[PDB]
Amino acid sequence: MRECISIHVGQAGVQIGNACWELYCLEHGIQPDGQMPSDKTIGGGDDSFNTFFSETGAGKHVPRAVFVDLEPTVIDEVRTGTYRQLFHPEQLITGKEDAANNYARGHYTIGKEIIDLVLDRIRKLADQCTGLQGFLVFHSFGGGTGSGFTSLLMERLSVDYGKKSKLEFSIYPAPQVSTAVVEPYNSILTTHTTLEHSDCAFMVDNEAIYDICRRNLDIERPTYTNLNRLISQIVSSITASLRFDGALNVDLTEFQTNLVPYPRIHFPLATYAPVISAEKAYHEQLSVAEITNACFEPANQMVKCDPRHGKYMACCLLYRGDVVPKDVNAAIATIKTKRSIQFVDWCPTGFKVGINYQPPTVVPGGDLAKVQRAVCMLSNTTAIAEAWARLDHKFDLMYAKRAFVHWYVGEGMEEGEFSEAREDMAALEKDYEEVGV
Amino acid sequence: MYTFVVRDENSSVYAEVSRLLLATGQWKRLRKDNPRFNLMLGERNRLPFGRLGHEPGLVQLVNYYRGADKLCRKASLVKLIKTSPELSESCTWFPESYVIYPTDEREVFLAAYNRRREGREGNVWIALISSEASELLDFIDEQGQVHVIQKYLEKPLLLEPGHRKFDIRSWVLVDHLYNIYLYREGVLRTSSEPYNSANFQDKTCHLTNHCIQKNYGRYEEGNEMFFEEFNQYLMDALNTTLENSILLQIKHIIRSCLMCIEPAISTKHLHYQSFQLFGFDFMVDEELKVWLIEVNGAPACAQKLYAELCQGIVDVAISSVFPLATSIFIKLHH
Amino acid sequence: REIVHIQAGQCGNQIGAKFWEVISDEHGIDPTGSYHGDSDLQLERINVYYNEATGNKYVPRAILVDLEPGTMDSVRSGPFGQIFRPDNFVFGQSGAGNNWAKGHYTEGAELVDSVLDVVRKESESCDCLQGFQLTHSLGGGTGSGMGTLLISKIREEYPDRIMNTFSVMPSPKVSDTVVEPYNATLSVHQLVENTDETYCIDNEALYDICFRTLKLTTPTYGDLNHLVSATMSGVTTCLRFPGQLNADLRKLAVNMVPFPRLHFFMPGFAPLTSRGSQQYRALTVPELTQQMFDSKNMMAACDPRHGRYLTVAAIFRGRMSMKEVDEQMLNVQNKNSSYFVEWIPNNVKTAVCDIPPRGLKMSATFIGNSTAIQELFKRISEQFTAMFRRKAFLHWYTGEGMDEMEFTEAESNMNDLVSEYQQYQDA
Amino acid sequence: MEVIELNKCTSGQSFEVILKPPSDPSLEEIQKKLEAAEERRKYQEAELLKHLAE
Ligand SMILES: Nc1nc2c(ncn2[C@@H]2O[C@H](COP(=O)(O)OP(=O)(O)OP(=O)(O)O)[C@@H](O)[C@H]2O)c(=O)[nH]1
Ligand SMILES: Nc1ncnc2c1ncn2[C@@H]1O[C@H](COP(=O)(O)OP(=O)(O)CP(=O)(O)O)[C@@H](O)[C@H]1O
Ligand SMILES: Nc1nc2c(ncn2[C@@H]2O[C@H](COP(=O)(O)OP(=O)(O)O)[C@@H](O)[C@H]2O)c(=O)[nH]1
Ligand SMILES: CCCCNc1cc2c(cn1)[nH]c1ccccc12
Ligand SMILES: [Ca+2]
Ligand SMILES: [Mg+2]
Ligand SMILES: [Mg+2]
Repeated sequence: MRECISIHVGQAGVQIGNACWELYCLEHGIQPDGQMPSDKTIGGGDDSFNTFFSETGAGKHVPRAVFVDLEPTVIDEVRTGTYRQLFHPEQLITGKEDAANNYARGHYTIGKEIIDLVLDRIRKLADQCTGLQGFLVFHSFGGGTGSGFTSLLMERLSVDYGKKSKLEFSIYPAPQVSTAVVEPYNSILTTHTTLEHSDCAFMVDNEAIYDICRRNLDIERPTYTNLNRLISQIVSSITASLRFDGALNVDLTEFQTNLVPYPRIHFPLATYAPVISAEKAYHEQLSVAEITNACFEPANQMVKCDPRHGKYMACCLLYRGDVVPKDVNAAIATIKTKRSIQFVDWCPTGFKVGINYQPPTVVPGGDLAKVQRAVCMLSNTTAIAEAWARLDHKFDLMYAKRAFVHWYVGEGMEEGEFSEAREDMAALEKDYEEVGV
Repeated sequence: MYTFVVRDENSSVYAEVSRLLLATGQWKRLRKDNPRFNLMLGERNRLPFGRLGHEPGLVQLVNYYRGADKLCRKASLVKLIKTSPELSESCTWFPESYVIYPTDEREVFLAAYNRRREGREGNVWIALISSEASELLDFIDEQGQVHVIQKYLEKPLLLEPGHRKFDIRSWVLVDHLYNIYLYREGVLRTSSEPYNSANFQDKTCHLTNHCIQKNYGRYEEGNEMFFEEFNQYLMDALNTTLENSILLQIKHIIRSCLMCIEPAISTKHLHYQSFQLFGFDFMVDEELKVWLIEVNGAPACAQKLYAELCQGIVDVAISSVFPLATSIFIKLHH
Repeated sequence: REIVHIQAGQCGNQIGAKFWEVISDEHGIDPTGSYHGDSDLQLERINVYYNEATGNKYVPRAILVDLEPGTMDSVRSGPFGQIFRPDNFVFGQSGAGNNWAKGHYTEGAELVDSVLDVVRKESESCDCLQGFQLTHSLGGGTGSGMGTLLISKIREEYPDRIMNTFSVMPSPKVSDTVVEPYNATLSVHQLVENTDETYCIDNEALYDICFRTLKLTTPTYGDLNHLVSATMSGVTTCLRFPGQLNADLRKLAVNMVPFPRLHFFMPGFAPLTSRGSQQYRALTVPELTQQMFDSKNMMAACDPRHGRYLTVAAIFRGRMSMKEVDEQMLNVQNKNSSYFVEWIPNNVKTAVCDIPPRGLKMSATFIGNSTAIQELFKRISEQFTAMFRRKAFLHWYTGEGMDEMEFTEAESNMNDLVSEYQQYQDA
Repeated sequence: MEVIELNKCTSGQSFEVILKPPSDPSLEEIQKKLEAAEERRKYQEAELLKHLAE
């Protein structure tokens, strides 16, 4: 058994972490006080769930997680939340002033005053690990902390933990739920500085999650609670193979192997179905063929784009619920003849399938309905570059006029880092185009 | 009050459309880089489809189908027909063609070229036109880019008086629902010179382009015979109509081509929508068999039909999506 | 997230007094300082403007400054006069006589240190000071002259703290003296350098609103202040009440101010209502949106169509369909996208608060960063030149030590501000 | 078509299906980067306090 440490940075990262750990506890049968009756190995063990939870002699199961925000109000809701007993005080780190949606302020100014502390609190966990695989880092692109302090942290972890892997769960900025206007700056900046330090990153466009909540959950205007609960389901699907018995994606290393052939292009597209409303009185349960077919509908993707006009490098199908290999191959064979799925010439056209018989667990009183079977597809398609194009265009528009730039320069940053980062993004867009056409 | 943008000034067609839209007094034209548009009349090259449908509170539409270039490029069309079972390598309305790169499928072309000559049957091909392979097999290399070789129709239908060659241009509109609308008014882009079997090096007699011709304007005005005349000619000269002898094959080829690529370009469930005007170019042999020559993704209309066609584009492809406060199209059902 | 309020001069203290009168009623605080509300929402973010004292009593983090005791004695004998911490009353005796020089260089200098002692006293108690706010006029002497002197000295002792102002602009329609253009120009020079946000409150606009729109033949300063107190309450709603917006003054400034000098905002408010005259018909959302964007509802006498919005902020209050809000907000932009810069994506942001102000079931506050604000400065610059070209009334200033060169400089810096605004209007 | 690497257990099973075969900075450099930006702030703050001093 090898442990994984989850790092939640910024408002988005923290609040999503809460949604996830809440969900994990329900799936593993762990209670708000940290007691897990089914665990008969008291005070320790090396089961699959121990990857995410440590144990105390008192029988408490504690998340191998560290929450960090440059401003206390969000993490304070964790200190006094329903799962307050679950965490340990030194796992929750808060500052006084946030980064005001300013990358430079989160990275250079305020980041410097707290980086050594977080690393120490992270080291406190790693010392409780017999074999650390790496880290799962949750954060936003738009926030000054989630972007600024994250890239700083990622840089250091590659120094203090060179061998260890590092995955990302990144919230991509959407105007519909965003109040900021400078998020394109912060996004390009943190992507540039983090790229060489992240082995695999799962982007989530709030735009996509927002519309899924409107279209399929009949929620007129989703709050963060709506978005986060839906995001936790996707994350849970992706991490399930680390927390449960299986042979597919058993360690963080395998995520890179199976989804990331080229290091720089490490942004797999996630697609999830079915998303069904709990208020849907009468629902006809969907089959393996139907939900698998939905994995190629853009309206179900974490990022809106068109995989048809791109090339795949890898594709994983992660099922939860009543599913067997027979029905999957039947579905794949059928879908193949009807949809456009082009792979790169130097990759085999195939799917790695993972099935967990346990159906998806739902938060009581949540918006999601229980389903007999669900699936999350992880496809590394060049079509996700559209999201970089969108972001880079918004960057160019503002930067040409040097709008807001004075806020960053006033925190010690140089104007040249904007163009350095933008250049790196221009390279990334080109790499995607070499492979994609 | 809807809004649109224009990013292709050379567009003869949509320049007229942009004017019609303003004349209604219910549309506004923004600037090239204003993202808050309802409609986009985009550029021909590098159109940023990746930035459409990401404006909250704005239904977005564009006059181009992403991926439709696979049908509108000569090298792509051949690959599309040969590779796709829908059309198959045995496709009967497409000339036997082969993709040839400069120094691919060259050895296969020569294999078919031989027994063509070693079988007492006519053998002329086109990229220019020649009866010898090695003649222009070195031509294609001395140009630079990839070309396609295909069987030249040595037995074309010939218009009398004149004993003349011609090609048919049909304008097809595909809306956001992928309804395929054939414009009833097509045009025969004819040659004013008599067709000559003996020498292919001269091309004014073999090529029917609109600009090459400019005996011009002798028989018909501007070397453009419309359906009403061409129909009447067929009835008098061959005792048949245009619908029967030719148009059924045209409606078939059009529908077959677009149905083949529908799953690859359709915007049915997408976050942005597409429509597009196509220009199909057909060729008729002496046995009244229609052959597909090419598909144009950015076609230009004929002067008489600009007003009627462009009004049609607004009716079914734009106002269908953005409604305002006997049809000139034949719908090809499927 | 504590804010320190300062109010300087006759104008500054009278709008400032009414500001505390309004928000103290919203937060359920009574003239003594005791809470008496129906909700815990009123006390959740109340540390921002109030200090919790013994007996569970709430004391405004307010500092009342003037060079004469006339207005501040009126504040103290006013409605909520006793809520204020008596030590925070810092006043002189000589007055400033509508003289910027007196407020900035002589009479005010003699008093400014006394004020800063009170500022420091409050700032030290603050768990985490997020910034200062000043209420003052620019056409007088104290608020104009001394207020900017205070701002300069505050930025010296707090260079990394947000400084915002609610600045009343002078107009001939509503004029105390002829030297108001002089005091204003000198002050704008100071505001361009040492503030992150300045809410330009034009007395011309406030007058016209009261007259042309609000059915008032002869509006008083009291009538003008109803509009200012309403607006001030509106812009601080997100800071005062829990909601979707997790923002301190800095984060707010970051997303509104693309360029450091261009931070002069056009405030607006809907529905427009006169004192006493009750509102029976609640506005639909399409009406709130349509009104808050109409020039007639602007508090800076500028035509938005003569410029372009760099950034916009809108604060809807009350119980409403925020889906309808989004649609109506997204509507306006798409109807008039020409009056928004295309090189700042998504520059219009909105926030909603469930608690409406007193007397209205729902309301909207508009904060516009338009380039059309140049019309305001061009107006002052004209009135300035009209006198300065003849060196008129200048003796009042040279008598206090100022040189003509300092006027030429102030003039030049504001004409630069205008041309800088014009630069981004043509982009 | 070709199913391979089929692994089964109580919790579920996994496999792979193929339709068609094929055809860092050091702690030194960081701590200097962070300090070179702190010097730029101190310089900007200085030119402010000098400006205010004038
Ligand atoms: N999906 C989701 N997105 C969030 C959530 N919270 C914030 N965001 C997004 O995050 C972006 C802003 O970054 P934040 O995470 O809120 O800011 P931060 O990381 O705390 O950084 P600073 O406050 O600037 O110091 C916006 O685009 C929001 O849409 C959340 O709970 N769920
Ligand atoms: N296989 C073939 N047999 C006979 N004629 C042919 C032919 N291929 C092309 N032509 C002639 O060539 C002319 C133009 O060629 P083609 O249309 O392929 O190029 P083009 O795209 O530049 C004109 P357009 O795009 O408007 O159709 C046609 O009008 C047709 O007469
Ligand atoms: N809105 C408003 N404006 C005022 C008030 N008192 C003065 N003014 C304006 O402020 C200017 C005079 O400044 P004043 O505050 O009296 O000078 P000070 O007391 O020395 O700072 C003139 O332009 C007036 O129109 C007031 O109570 N309300
Ligand atoms: C005394 C300080 C008044 C408050 N300032 C402020 C408020 C907002 C802002 C910039 N500044 N941007 C916003 C966007 C949405 C809602 C509110 C605001
Ligand atoms: Ca155990
Ligand atoms: Mg935050
Ligand atoms: Mg006065």
